[PDB]
Amino acid sequence: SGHVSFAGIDYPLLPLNHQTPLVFQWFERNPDRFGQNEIPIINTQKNPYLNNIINAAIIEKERIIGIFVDGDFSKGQRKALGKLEQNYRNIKVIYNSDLNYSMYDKKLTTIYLENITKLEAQSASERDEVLLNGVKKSLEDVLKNNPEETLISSHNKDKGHLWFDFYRNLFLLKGSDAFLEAGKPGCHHLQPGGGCIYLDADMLLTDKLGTLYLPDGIAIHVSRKDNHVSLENGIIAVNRSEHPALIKGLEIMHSKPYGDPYNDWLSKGLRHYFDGSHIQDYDAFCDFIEFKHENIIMNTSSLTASSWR
Ligand SMILES: CC(=O)N[C@H]1[C@@H](OP(=O)(O)OP(=O)(O)OC[C@H]2O[C@@H](n3ccc(=O)[nH]c3=O)[C@H](O)[C@@H]2O)O[C@H](CO)[C@@H](O)[C@@H]1O
Ligand SMILES: [Mn+2]
Ligand SMILES: [Mn+2]
Repeated sequence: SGHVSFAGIDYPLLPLNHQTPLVFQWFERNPDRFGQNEIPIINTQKNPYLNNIINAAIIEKERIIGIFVDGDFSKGQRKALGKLEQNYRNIKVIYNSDLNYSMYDKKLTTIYLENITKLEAQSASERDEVLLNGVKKSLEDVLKNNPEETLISSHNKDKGHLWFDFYRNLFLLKGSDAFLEAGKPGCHHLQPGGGCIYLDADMLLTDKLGTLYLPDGIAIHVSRKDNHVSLENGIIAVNRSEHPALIKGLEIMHSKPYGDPYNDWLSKGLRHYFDGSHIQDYDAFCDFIEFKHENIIMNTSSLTASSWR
């Protein structure tokens, strides 16, 4: 087929051709745990993530493979990453410090003040007074510690998995263009305003992916463990920059206090985008949105060990 229907609307199954880059991510909170000439990406027996990435680059020879990294890497470590790119010409190491996300950002005071106003406009007998008090306390904390804290500055390395989860969604907003904005060479055959296929480093390719067809050009991982189905992070495929489903999620992150990249940006953003009146089941949405591929063994860490839990 060439279209699918969901919540009463028809959506074309849009192509992500074999150009569309794959993107892995490695945000490293403690790069001093690697040798100062070692590639600072986990590569243990239980988490063989650099090998998995290399193995994907070998399989997907004709396609760019981005590694989206962050952390306080040594010069020697950056040179080891440069050497990886020499050894596998399709790998492009993108430093999160080389991208500008200011167009997506918002001050935490602003979010808190907007939520306080809205709550105080509601009657005392109507409103969520516990929330109102929680938000006023978050505001006090920010004003005391760092008044200029923003959504983005707040999702830093000190926040565990929130650091990489938040920045992953930001990178997906940029899409293919992030390769160009970070000054990566040999990325000029990427489509301008193009998309990418984000994969967790334990999503093992066993053979080429080829051309993908996704509804409205978007799809996400679903777990089926079991008998059980949920949206999951860990595969995010888009055919274009600023996918409106992801923009919708960002609007939720800008209006909610305590917005979560998984629960709010990704899950509610997508579901509110494709099924805003909530007329169809969640399991049906999972089926509609599911990234399916027979040449990926998905989430292999859950059969071994989590790299951060
Ligand atoms: C549910 C699922 O199928 N995958 C998610 C799961 O990972 P899970 O719990 O499955 O953990 P994994 O070991 O697969 O690591 C997932 C990914 O997180 C990133 N990573 C991990 C550790 C680290 O120090 N630095 C780093 O950047 C990497 O991109 C890695 O690929 O929870 C993570 C944290 O909410 C999400 O990010 C993953 O998308
Ligand atoms: Mn089903
Ligand atoms: Mn995993």
